[PDB]
Amino acid sequence: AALPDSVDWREKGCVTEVKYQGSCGASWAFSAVGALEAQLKLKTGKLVSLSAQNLVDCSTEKYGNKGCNGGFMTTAFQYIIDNKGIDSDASYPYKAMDQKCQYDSKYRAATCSKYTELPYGREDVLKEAVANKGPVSVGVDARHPSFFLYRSGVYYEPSCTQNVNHGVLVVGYGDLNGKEYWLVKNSWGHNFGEEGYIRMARNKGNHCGIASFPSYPEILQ
Ligand SMILES: O=C(CO)N1CCc2c(c(-c3ccc(Cl)c(C#Cc4ccc(Cl)cc4)c3)nn2CCCN2CCOCC2)C1
Repeated sequence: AALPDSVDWREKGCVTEVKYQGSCGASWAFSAVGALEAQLKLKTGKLVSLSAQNLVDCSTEKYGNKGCNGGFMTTAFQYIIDNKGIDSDASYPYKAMDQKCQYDSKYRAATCSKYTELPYGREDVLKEAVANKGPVSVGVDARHPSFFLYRSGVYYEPSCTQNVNHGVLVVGYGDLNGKEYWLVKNSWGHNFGEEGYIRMARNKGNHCGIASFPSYPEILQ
């Protein structure tokens, strides 16, 4: 045991406000910028919301992504590398639909040097990345009423699978009343769960596929 028993990156002012994706399946775009927003804060001291809409409109078919019909955080990061930047959310706000690409380099608020993917199903490796690097973009299996209806406590769904279909951000981990959890930031607004967060069962056999496809970006000096 060489890691903290608990982490929460919100407490270092590294997490932006919970967003609301609505009826556009842009959880992957929110997951991606969430993670890159923390690296930018660590780097620059400034906490700035980055443009998930930029990803939806611009990180498209060349990156295997389909906008509001889904995509991946790893290739969202590759776009941001290839494009040599991403706009701030305030210059390029979220509309919850597919649009023409309107990136403007004058409004670039972050960059990406590289990203790292973690091995599938490894909750000890995920825990290390979150303690030592920052918030980690993950997929979860969110296709269950109990997920949609989640209010509080440590989520555990018996019929949850490791096949992921929903992009979220791991911003911490800990133990609440006997139950180890990952602290997860969703993009369903503030009225979902614990002011927009869900604590999901940890060290429970890759529960809901939380450790199936982690990745995190880096901004180097
Ligand atoms: O789960 C498995 C196998 O166990 N999956 C099959 C294999 C897989 C899944 C996810 C993955 C990771 C994270 C997220 Cl977030 C998602 C998603 C999503 C999503 C879908 C629809 C909408 Cl509307 C929104 C989000 C998928 N990543 N991968 C790895 C494949 C990555 N690649 C290879 C390179 O080009 C892009 C696709 C899913």
